[PDB]
Amino acid sequence: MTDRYSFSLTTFSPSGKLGQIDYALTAVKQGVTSLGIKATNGVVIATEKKSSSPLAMSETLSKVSLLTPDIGAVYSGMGPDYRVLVDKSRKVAHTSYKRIYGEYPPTKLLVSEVAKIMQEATQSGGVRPFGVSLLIAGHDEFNGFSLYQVDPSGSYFPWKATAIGKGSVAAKTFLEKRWNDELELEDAIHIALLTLKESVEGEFNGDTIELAIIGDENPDLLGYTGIPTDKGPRFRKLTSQEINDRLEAL
Amino acid sequence: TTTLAFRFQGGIIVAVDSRATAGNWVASQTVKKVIEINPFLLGTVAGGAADCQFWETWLGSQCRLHELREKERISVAAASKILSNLVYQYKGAGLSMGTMICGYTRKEGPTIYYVDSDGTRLKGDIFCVGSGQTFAYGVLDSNYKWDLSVEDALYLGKRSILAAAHRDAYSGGSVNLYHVTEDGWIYHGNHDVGELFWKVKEEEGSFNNVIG
Amino acid sequence: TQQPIVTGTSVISMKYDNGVIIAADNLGSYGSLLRFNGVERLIPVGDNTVVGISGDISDMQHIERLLKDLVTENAYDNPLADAEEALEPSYIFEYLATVMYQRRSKMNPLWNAIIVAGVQSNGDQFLRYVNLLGVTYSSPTLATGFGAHMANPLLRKVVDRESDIPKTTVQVAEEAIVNAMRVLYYRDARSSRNFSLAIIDKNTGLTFKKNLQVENMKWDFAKDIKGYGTQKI
Amino acid sequence: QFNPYGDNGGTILGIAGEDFAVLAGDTRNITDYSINSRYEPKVFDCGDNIVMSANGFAADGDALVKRFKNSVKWYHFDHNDKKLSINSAARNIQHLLYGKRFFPYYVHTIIAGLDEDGKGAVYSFDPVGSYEREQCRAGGAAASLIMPFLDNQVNFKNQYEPGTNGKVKKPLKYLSVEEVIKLVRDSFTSATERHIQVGDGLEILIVTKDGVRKEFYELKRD
Amino acid sequence: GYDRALSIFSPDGHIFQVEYALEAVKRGTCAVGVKGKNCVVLGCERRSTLKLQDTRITPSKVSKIDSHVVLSFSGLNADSRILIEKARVEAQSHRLTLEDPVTVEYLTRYVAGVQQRYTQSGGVRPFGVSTLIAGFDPRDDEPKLYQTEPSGIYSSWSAQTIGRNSKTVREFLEKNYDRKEPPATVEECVKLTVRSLLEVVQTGAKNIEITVVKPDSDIVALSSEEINQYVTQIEQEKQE
Amino acid sequence: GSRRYDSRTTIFSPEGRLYQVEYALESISHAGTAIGIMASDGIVLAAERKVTSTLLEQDTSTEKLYKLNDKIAVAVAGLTADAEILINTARIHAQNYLKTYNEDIPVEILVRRLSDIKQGYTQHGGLRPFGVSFIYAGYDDRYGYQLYTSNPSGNYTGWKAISVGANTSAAQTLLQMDYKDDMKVDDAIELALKTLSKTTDSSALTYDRLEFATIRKGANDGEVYQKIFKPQEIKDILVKTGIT
Amino acid sequence: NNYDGDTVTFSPTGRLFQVEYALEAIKQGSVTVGLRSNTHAVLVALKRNADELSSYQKKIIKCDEHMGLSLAGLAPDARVLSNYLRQQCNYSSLVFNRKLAVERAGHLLCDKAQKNTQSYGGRPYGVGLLIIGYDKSGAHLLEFQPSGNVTELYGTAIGARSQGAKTYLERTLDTFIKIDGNPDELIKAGVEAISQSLRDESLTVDNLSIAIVGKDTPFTIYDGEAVAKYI
Amino acid sequence: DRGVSTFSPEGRLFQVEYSLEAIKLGSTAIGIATKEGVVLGVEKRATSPLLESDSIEKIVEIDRHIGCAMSGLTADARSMIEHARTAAVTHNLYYDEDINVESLTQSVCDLALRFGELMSRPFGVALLIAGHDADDGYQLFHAEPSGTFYRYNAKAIGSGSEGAQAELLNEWHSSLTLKEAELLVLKILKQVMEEKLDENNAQLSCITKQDGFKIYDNEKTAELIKELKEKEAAE
Ligand SMILES: *[B]([O])([O])[C]([C][C]([C])[C])[N]C(=O)[C]([C]C1=[C][C]=[C][C]=[C]1)[N]C(=O)C1=[C]N=[C][C]=N1
Ligand SMILES: [Mg+2]
Repeated sequence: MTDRYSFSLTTFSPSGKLGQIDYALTAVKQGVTSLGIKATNGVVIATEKKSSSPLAMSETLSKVSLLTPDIGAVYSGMGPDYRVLVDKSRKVAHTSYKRIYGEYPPTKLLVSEVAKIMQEATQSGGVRPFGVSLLIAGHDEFNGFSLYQVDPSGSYFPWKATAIGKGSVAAKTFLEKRWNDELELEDAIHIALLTLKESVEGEFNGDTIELAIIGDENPDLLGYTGIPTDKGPRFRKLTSQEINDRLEAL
Repeated sequence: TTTLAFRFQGGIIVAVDSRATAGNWVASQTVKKVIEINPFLLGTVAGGAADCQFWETWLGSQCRLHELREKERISVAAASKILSNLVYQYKGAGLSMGTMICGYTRKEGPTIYYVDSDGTRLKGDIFCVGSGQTFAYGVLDSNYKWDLSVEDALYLGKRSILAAAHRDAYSGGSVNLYHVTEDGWIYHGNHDVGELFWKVKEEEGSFNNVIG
Repeated sequence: TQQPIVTGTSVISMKYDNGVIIAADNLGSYGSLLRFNGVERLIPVGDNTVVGISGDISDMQHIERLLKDLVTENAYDNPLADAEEALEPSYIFEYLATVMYQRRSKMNPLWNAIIVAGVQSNGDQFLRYVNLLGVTYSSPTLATGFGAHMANPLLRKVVDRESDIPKTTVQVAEEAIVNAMRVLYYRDARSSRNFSLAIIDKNTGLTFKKNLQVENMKWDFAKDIKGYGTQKI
Repeated sequence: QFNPYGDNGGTILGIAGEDFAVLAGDTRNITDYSINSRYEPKVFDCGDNIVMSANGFAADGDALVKRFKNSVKWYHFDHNDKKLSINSAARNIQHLLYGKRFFPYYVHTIIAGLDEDGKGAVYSFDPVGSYEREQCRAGGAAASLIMPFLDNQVNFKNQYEPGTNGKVKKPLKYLSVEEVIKLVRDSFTSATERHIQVGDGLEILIVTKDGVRKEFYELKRD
Repeated sequence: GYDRALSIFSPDGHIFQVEYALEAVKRGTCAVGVKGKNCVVLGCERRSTLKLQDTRITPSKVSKIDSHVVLSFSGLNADSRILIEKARVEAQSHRLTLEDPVTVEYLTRYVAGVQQRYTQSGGVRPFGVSTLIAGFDPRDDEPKLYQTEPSGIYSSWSAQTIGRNSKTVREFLEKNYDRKEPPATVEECVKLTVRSLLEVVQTGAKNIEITVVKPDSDIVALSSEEINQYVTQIEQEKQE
Repeated sequence: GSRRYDSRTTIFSPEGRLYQVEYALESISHAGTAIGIMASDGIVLAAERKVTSTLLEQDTSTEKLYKLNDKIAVAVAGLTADAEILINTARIHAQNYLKTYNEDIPVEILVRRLSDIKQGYTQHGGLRPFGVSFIYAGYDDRYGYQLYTSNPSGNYTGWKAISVGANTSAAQTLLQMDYKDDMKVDDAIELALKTLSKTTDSSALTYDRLEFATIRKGANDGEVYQKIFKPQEIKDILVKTGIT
Repeated sequence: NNYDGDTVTFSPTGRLFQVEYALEAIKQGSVTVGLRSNTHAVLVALKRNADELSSYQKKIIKCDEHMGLSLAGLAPDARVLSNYLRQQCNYSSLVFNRKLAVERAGHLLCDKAQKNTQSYGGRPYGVGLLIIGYDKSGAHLLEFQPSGNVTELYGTAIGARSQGAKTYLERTLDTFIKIDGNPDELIKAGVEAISQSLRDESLTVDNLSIAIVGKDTPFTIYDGEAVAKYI
Repeated sequence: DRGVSTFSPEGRLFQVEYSLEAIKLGSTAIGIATKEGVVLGVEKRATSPLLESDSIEKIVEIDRHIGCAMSGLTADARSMIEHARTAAVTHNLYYDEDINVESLTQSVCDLALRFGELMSRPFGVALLIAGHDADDGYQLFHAEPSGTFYRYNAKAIGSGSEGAQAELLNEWHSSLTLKEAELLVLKILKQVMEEKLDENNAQLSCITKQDGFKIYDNEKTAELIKELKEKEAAE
């Protein structure tokens, strides 16, 4: 046995292209549309719950994932690759930061660690790149609210707002017209729902849409009282009912 | 054990005793404490018998490999440093060695290096090593000069071992003499202390304390 | 390095004209406590060898499994496993002797003294000793522990040298062994009355005797012994 | 604490003749104050006209002899059935012994045979591999009793010629195989009288150009 | 680990990876070595395609391995650093254990041995570098000049060149260099080295580097003006 | 077995070139142009972000200019993810040198170390090389202000003024024309921006499409200050030089 | 064709070509003959020379006092395998005080060669071996092929033109098996068997190589003027 | 591509066969064994006149009683020589004696096939190992990269090998003297060499029981060349 693939499976072609990264990006293009919008007092991330079967319980599959109490993530592309990335991202937030500094990492540095993992899959022996693009929304004390995109190459860019996947080209154009630097969180959620409706074919409701926010601290979601400095997670996943309420005022 | 080696006009004199002991028990009186590394290098042994033989025998293999690779005989400095670096790897493990690496080369001339199982490596003109070293030093220091004849230098070395063989309980048996020159070492025989003592006493007029 | 916990005492043995006898009591001691009263310390290997083991019982059980496994392994791809290529006492011993010395050399010994008794293919008697240190020796009589001090003297009165072996019958040899076992019961504080005895004869094969007892003991004279010197009543 | 060493007693003796060599050893094997065996062979024929004995801790002794016998076998395989000379065997044994420098074979080794000129040869070893060719060597428990007798009766030490009074030494005349065996037997009888670990039997191996011959003699069994 | 056999034999008995490593040397800038009676000179080409360079800090072509030995090269620049570093370490290691600086032959033998090792080790390609190693042995006034190449073979040279258009400058040296009477002085040796480079170099401005090594650890690199004086004198004599 | 699928990243062409190095350089030739200009009283680093968007958060973004220590900085050209791996290694290397010798690492030593790492990927391991070219701008008390560049081959060279990435041929010609040795930082700032403005593939050069930095002795007395320019500061210098 | 690049690849008909190519190396090798009776076992080998100045390549190797083999094919592979046997014979002696059974020695060689045919990177052994020995169940003769197949036989031959000697033994089966307590007559039958595989060249003094093992006969090799008796 | 340890359909290792082709391109080396000693001679073949020919070391000492000549990719031989020297010295350390020439050769040949995917390819060099021991006397061995070694009375390897071997076929007899063998090597070298044979482009050596292994001086060889010319012109 032994992993005898100790050589790179991603290499430069004569034209200077890294084929496997380009192909990974093509796999992301086929993936379901997901987006992110940054407001003044929060960030919103959203995507369509493309159910593979009506017998399947789409609540059990979580496209939007908590990484830290103040950082969340969503994707477009291959779901299984995303799932393992979330597992590694959650763990690296502890091992490379929280167990050292006694606090959760700021968004940009966690993103940097995720990016590193994805870069290594692009250069290390016997592996293909990850077939996903991530949108990581988060908050920290010194940088405030932020939104980052992470590609199969490991490259990451900060966005005011963006979209990835199926109808990203049209969605990004839609966001450019609507976005401004004075948006409140509720306004961003409203724009997120409008933008996402364009890329969705079938049913459009709280059960077919997954949406989470990075906003105010939620002391009700903390689980304990008695420590003033611990005020609760800024990440919150919106319920099926909470989405439908905003779809009536749409 | 008593071993000595000193530089002089006619090269180097090397002299050693022959006794080996296990506690108060005399294990051997015929031990070869000079090791012929090559036609120009000598090694004296003192302390642990096996440690000294094995590693000095081994040293000769390393010196041979040097001159095969470099098409040139090994220097006394390099030969001594191979041994000292080796024992230094084993420092703390309990090796017991006190040695002189004696030789002649064109670039160095006659050279003596004291090498030790503690890792000590010293260049010098005179050295005495072993349990009976202090007795040898007494005779050697009072009679040493640079301008000694090969004949007189040999006797001094022989006499210095005899002095120690007499007093030191763990030294004795017989005296092995070597003379190292520009053209290599020369063996000058095994001299039994049982016969050498009475010979020296009578001719030299020394040891008036003892009755004979 | 360990210390023995549950222990077995003397194993005694001797050669006779047509084979070998070996015996060992059925006790597993726990220090001064005579804890286990049904321990078999003679372990037959095939129909031509018996391994008698003293010392640590947990290590004895390990050795027991090694021998059991040795028989299995010998049978593999061996059409003559029950004939020409069957396990010999000399093979079984040398294997143990290798293991014992290897384990002592790793400073983690099997805390035992072992006597391998048997009969070879050519009818020759086999009797050899090995212990935790890997020390091996053979003799017309062999014994471990207290047996070495008390059994051997008695057994050597029967077979004092090699030339006495053909002169010693199985009845005389067995009688000497059974007597030695009684003596050990009188004088070894970590022995029991119950014991096992094995005879490996070149003609009648392996005879394994269980549930033997020390009998014909002399105790009556105890009634006359009073006090420790001056006392009369 | 586990003590990996033991003392199996016994005593061995090698003597080098002019065209022969002998290696003798008692056959008693012991622990503390008990006899294990009255006849446990201690001197072995290792092939190539070499005899060997590793006296002291028997388990290490047997291990060493076993490994040397193995070394002779592989010397034949690797070097076209060449005969292992006694001097080469001695150097090989040094490396076996010194190989376990920091966990030694607790034995006093002696080998005997013939050198490449056909003369008798005895080599003696300490536990950690220091060796030396000798005309005469006793080893083991009663070595302290026997060696002085051999210095006197083999090398004629402290012996002078009558009439001269200390001036002329006794000449070092060679000893025949019959003369050597007498000295061996008296050495062991004397050792048996004053050493409790020596007795039962004496086994002598004699090496000549014709091969390896054995001789056995009874010793006191007390 | 990556264990792939990259350097292997072909049906015609050639190791192409070693031969292609020589082609990389052929591409590299020209280097020349000339030994006089009491000196050795190492000439090196600097291609003038690269201007706006900072000549203070740019890695020099001639590298000191010890105070008495120097190494120049032709071929891949990045590869040469690995050989130089290893050589420099071995030079100090030799002084530490032998208590004597390396001979020029020994240092060459080591560098050549490293190059060879890379021609039959798994997962590695050969060095695309040929070196000229020059200097003076300790307490010795005899000049030394050695060459190595990717295959691992090495040999001593009265004079030698490597790199691009080395065929031309070797042609020049073969007719101009006399063994019975080599360049007696430093001037004569440097002059012959500059002359040989002028057959190939193009312009004699900043395209020629010269380094003179003399006995007893006496190494010095000539400046632009000093070299320019040689270039001037050569061409003025040529106009006749 | 696995041999079938091995690209063999570390081999020579018949011509004596390293395939993967050459192709990595082709990759870098499409990357945003980065320029370094060294002056007597400081160094300039200018670099063009690649086809940005209006929705890109510029003030928190960093794709071109990175800080290695207080004295040394780099401009990147190629894969950003690859560059960050090397940057973190270089940052550690500088700290190791500081811990060992209690002195800031000399620029060339740091540059050599990174260049040796890149070299390793071209000679052994069977992995693809890093598709990155650096411009190192730094200072130390030995050589003063220094500009270096390194590429995927692991070869590095020193420069007075240099460009990497796209349109380096056109960029180097313009720098070679207008550069002089007695030049100053303020003049070098202008040259850098003017060069990018002409070589850019974009319609017009604006503040949001640029990253800019200077290493000045322009700090209170004998010491060196690194200045990574903010979006508003890049906008001001573009107006000052008369480009917008 | 497309399925002979390495040992890890079955062909569409279920063949292992690298093993078959290794088998081919044996056929190119010089002829050697093996045969036994109830008391003795004999190896007879035709040694091959490079030219008239060269020596004749040795074909027989000793493994123990009671066992040895002859080789045909790559000699270095025979050295590796014979070295392995020497160790296994030796392990049996040191640990179990037991001479290794010839049948079991064949099983060990089979399993060693097999591992090389199923793993990637390695290669099959390029040599065939004829093992003879005398153990507790009498005289034995084995034929080893580098596919892994080991076979116990009364007599056999391997190498170039080995079919001639093999047919001869197949006819003589009833005669040579009965040659008990007579080593010279058993060798004669072996020398007469190998003669059937000769063309052009004949058996000379430095050409022929013979070995024998038996009841009271250690494994001994005969070369040079020692085999002139049998020419 | 294909495995390094692959067999051809004919039953040969591709890489071993290809290394043999590299050896054919190498410079000629000739060895001749006699009862008075073994002679080794080589073609130096300098690529240019500026190359100092005395630095070409294609004849090498392994021990005092064993010499060695090479042909092919001579850089590959260095690790083989180092192993040989170590084996020779190590055996002397373990057994207090000289090592047999065959045993030394066998130790070298054990390296040969230690290649796979250990080193990445076979050696591209053939060796003529000449020496003397007490058991088998004066010996000459040819060690290939296949792991095989043949003993020879005389042997030529390198570019002019088959032509030289045919010449050695006729010329060699069991009663050759050392002086006759020396001239014979020089005669055959001169025949197969491209350039004209002299003391600078050709080297001699021998191994005798008394003096051991000796490389010949250029002054000593020059006399033997002059002695050769006269004896050929004599008839
Ligand atoms: B000498 O006294 O140092 C001597 C030299 C040695 C080469 C024989 N050493 C010994 O005699 C030692 C004991 C000793 C005594 C005094 C100081 C240091 C050491 N004896 C042994 O090494 C030894 C070896 N084999 C058997 C008995 N003794
Ligand atoms: Mg007694």
